Amino acid sequence: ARGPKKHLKRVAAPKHWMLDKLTGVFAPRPSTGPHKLRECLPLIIFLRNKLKYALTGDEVKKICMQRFIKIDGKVRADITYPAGFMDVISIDKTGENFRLIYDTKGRFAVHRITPEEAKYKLCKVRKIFVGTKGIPHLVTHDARTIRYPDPLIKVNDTIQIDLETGKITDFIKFDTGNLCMVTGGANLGRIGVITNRERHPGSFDVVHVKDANGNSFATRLSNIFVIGKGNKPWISLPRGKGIRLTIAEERDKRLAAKQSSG
Amino acid sequence: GRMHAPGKGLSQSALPYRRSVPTWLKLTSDDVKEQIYKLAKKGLTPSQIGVILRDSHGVAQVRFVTGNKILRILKSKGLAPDLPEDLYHLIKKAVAVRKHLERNRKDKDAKFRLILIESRIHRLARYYKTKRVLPPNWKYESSTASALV
Amino acid sequence: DIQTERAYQKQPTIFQNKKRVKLPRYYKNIGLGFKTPKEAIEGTYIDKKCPFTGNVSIRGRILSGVVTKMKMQRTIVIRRDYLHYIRKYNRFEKRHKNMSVHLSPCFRDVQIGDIVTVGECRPLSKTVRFNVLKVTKAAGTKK
Amino acid sequence: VRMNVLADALKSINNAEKRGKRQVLIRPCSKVIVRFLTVMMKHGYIGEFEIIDDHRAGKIVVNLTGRLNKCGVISPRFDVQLKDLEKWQNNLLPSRQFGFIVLTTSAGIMDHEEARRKHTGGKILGFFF
Amino acid sequence: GKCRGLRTARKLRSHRRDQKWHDKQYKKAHLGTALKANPFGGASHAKGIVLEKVGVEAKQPNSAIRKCVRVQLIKNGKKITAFVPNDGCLNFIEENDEVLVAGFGRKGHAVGDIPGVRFKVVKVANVSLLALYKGKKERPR
RNA sequence: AAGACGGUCGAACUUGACUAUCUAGAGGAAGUAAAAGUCGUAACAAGGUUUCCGUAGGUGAACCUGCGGAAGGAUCAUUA
RNA sequence: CCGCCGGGCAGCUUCCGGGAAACCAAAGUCUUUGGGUUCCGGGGGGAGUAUGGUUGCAAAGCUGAAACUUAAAGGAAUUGA
RNA sequence: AGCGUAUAUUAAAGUUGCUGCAGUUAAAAAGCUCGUAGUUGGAUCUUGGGAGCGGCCGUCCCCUGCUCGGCGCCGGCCCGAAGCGUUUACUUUGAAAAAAUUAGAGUGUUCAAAGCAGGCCGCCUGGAUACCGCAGCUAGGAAUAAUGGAAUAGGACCGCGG
RNA sequence: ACGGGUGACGGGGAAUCAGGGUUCGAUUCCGGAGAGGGAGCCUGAGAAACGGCUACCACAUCCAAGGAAGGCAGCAGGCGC
Repeated sequence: ARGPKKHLKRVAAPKHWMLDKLTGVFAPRPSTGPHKLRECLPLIIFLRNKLKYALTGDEVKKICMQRFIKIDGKVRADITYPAGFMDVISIDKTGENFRLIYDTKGRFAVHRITPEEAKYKLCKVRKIFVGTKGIPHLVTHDARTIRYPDPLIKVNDTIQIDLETGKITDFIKFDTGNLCMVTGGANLGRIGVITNRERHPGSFDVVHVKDANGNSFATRLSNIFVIGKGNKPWISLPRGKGIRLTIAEERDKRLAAKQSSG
Repeated sequence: GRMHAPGKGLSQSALPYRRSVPTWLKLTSDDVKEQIYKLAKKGLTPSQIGVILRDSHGVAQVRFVTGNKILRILKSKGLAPDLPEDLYHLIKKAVAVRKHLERNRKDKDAKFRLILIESRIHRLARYYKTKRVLPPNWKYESSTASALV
Repeated sequence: DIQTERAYQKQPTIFQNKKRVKLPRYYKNIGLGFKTPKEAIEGTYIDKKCPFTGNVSIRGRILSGVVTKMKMQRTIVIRRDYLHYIRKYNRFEKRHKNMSVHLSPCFRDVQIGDIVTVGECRPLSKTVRFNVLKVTKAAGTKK
Repeated sequence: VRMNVLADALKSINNAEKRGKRQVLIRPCSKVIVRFLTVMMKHGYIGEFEIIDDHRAGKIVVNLTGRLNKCGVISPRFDVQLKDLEKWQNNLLPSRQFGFIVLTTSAGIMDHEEARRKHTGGKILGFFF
Repeated sequence: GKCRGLRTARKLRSHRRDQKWHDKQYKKAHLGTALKANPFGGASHAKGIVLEKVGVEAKQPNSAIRKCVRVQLIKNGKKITAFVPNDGCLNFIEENDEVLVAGFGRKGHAVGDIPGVRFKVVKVANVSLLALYKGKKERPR
């Protein structure tokens, strides 16, 4: 390497894209954007592989160059634009709106939302900051810089922003007894209520989360997103509601629905 | 088996079960302590004090008559000699062998037995260094080992 | 006593020419529950590389060896012992790795054999990357 | 010199059993020996035993039955993980039906059956079958 | 195993590491000299030019002559006695013919009653000896 | 702009020095394999002087002899 | 003179047990294999040779290969001559 | 629709032996003791108690203290949170761990090697899961094995001069 | 340790396997290094780049003899081995 790399081989592509082997050598290396390369869903992948609207990368090119698809209330004419967590994908001509939040397993589900819910999103604040005139500053998980915020919002809270104005409406404080979706590690997509936070000065602080059915699991603080106050999520969830039942239970449910079909 | 010999000798003391002092003994803790003080100040090792007591006065063991060991009595009173009374005896022997060997030059046996005694001095000296009975600077050197009596 | 080197030795943060009509001292608690020791606050020595009265931040690892050598200038060699586990023979082997570590004149008397706790800092010299943060006097050592 | 005390205790039981004695004398007794022999007894390979108590290391007189084949030590005391009990008791024990590996866990000194039961590793001391 | 301490790993390992040299096959592989001395230089076969034919007298109780041929390797220039196997196969091999030469079977050890012959001829000027023997190919004129 | 002084990084060239490998080798000297050559007979039966060991001298050749060992000896033993 | 205890040089005896056996209360307690530790062996030759190092005045000592050759060399015991 | 040969290498090889080899005579124990690293080191310090439930038996819970709220009760008792608590190995748990391969669940690529597809008269569905030594991180346990505390009392605690 | 050797780029992995293990891993994925051998630099956010430039060493093409131009361990293909 003598500079930045531009090709991403299909075997090196993040596993949650569920890309087949015998299609090609390469996968779409996501163009730089708000979310990380590893943890996004490129617009070509979501449009062609998941929705099956297009068949080839040229067909996706033909769609995205007619200004149809709108990511977070702005038109994105880049077929490998990184669409990541909490992002709101509205297609106007079809009349359909998707919020990219995780399946109960470590992948992105294709969760349809209503016109009135596809008008805002939840942003995890990353670092608070003072500018060049004692003007306070936020930085969120999706690279948004919000200045003149509410003077109580701190480094691990969640803010609800509007996708026209880009201004803070209401916020959920990071407390014990607040709903959190886990957005990294083994427990990727698990929804549960924060039970404890265990402080380790110099190391990564681990946070205990309780599922609805009394399933207790820990995650590092970085891989947690407060998505609701109490047991009330301020968004709509996929079918499953983030439980991640065992493989024996998933089998039982599968062949239950199978034998019921007959 | 012995440290520096092929022998496997089984000959030592056999203490009885009952640690209780017998009825006939009228010597109390302070009376034997006065006796031990007198014997040590006369010029006598913890070993020789112990045998004098059990032979003549009839003191089975001082650890039962008193609550202390003879050296802990003497080092509490401040009558304990500095370098211990087994390290002392090993140096004393080693000087006695070397003084013989300086004259009788062709004594190859005395040369071999001197090496064995000195290996035993070093090996016990370093035990006392770790247990802080000696300074870390303490040296056994045959040049000025006779300065130690 | 101090200012032996040709350049003037001062804590460069504190200003010592305030017109009037004792010298002040800059220090810091270096986090992770380490007591900024008494000699740091009440000494008159100068050190760039003291974690208390200098410009080094402690971050990363916190390791501990035994003091081996104290024959170089404001630096010591600690000896770190561990058991490496060979897999074929279900047994260990005794290894060691001795590192040059920066000792502040803050810790006034450390004896070779003392137990040290060291915090990772930026590279201080060619081989020095750690700083002595607390000393625990070796078994007994009262007299 | 006497570096392993459990090793000599179990060898002296083994020779006494082979020779066809009704009871045996173990010289330097210890918690680990008494805790080994209680595990043996609890399954019923030895009868009762009486630890003779001088003001030193004690002595044990063990009532032997004729239903013990072998009782052996494993020195050194290896760190048997729970996932390694199988591959230890595969090559140490005669069958999957009888025989026991006593190993010193955090709970106490107990056989592979109870170590599996309580979900615990530890260190192998010996075996009896 | 003799020493059984729980940290005697470098002892047991270093002991075994030293004592593997006393194995005849291990040393013959891991020292250079066997490969450095091997005419083939650690290869399956080798091509070489026939420079004369030779009648090697067989060993004891066996009483015969062996239809060997003296061959010079192309890549080394080392000289080799190669045994021409089957009955009257020496009549297809004339001099200045390049031959393909294999080992006999026993990995640089003299096979049968043929004294000091490691190698055997398999091809004669790009034609198999099996082919020229069984009458499948004729010699390239 | 060409050009020049100096510094610097520095390929490479010049004469020596050492050393890793290849290779010719008068000639010397061994070990080995070789169907019946010569000179003996050192060893295995007390092998015709019991054999072997360490060291030293000697000799066509196996070997011989001195000093001190060993039984793997040809004596588990020899009598008041 | 008669016995007992502990260390030592040995002896006799037996289905302790082992071992290929001769035999060994140790050369036993070993597929029912794990008390502690040092040295050291890997078919027979080539060869304790060559070479390098080191020690010695010399003789020589300690460390110590390879190419190449070879299907056996050898151990205990049996029956013959 | 393949089989023979040559060579490197694995199992056979318990002929490299950690599991697991041998050392009187088959190959092998330094001539003999001394000795620093290395390796290994005797016994000994918490046993014993409260109460539950099934048929004397079996398992379930109960064993160190010193500032901010309500289950509340009346400055208190309780429960909680931010701190504290000789070190170390050991063991179990959690986190963090690229895919591909390997193991492995689903699925008639006509079977199979593979592949990640597919299935039902627009709809319904997958794309799981385990494994990843050692070192580092985290939380329980305290048998086993190291290590520390008072012995010139410069000992712990409690109070008074300061 | 220092030095020397590697038919040594490292790892994910591969072959063989009772349980241990032994051998392989140039080879499509990740990381590194190189563009005939060394060295020096321009431009640019990023190069000590070679399908960039400047020297010397080795080789080598075209010459109106003054000069001009080189770099397959890219895809094909040729000689040598």
